[PDB]
Amino acid sequence: WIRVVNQSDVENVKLEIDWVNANQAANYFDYARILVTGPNGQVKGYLSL
Amino acid sequence: SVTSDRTYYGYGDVSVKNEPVNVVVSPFSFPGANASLSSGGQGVFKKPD
Ligand SMILES: [Ca+2]
Repeated sequence: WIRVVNQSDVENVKLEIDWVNANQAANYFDYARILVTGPNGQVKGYLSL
Repeated sequence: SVTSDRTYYGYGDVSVKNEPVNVVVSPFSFPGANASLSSGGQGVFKKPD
């Protein structure tokens, strides 16, 4: 889904993922939990309403 | 008759031409080639000469 491509110089990145229309999908969904699967099987992210 | 004005002379010269030092410069282009610098990046660059 989301691919990160970095230069040969960059070795540390800290990303902030934000769900902006979560107030909209609240009118449609009862529970929504997004799990962001990291590089090699790690799971580093969790997003909910 | 002749009342010799007893005054003989000796002389010399000194030649100061150059300044002590020559600062030969080879400027650096630090991102260089076959390497890369990114915004917010951290590291070290070195030019030996
Ligand atoms: Ca670096």
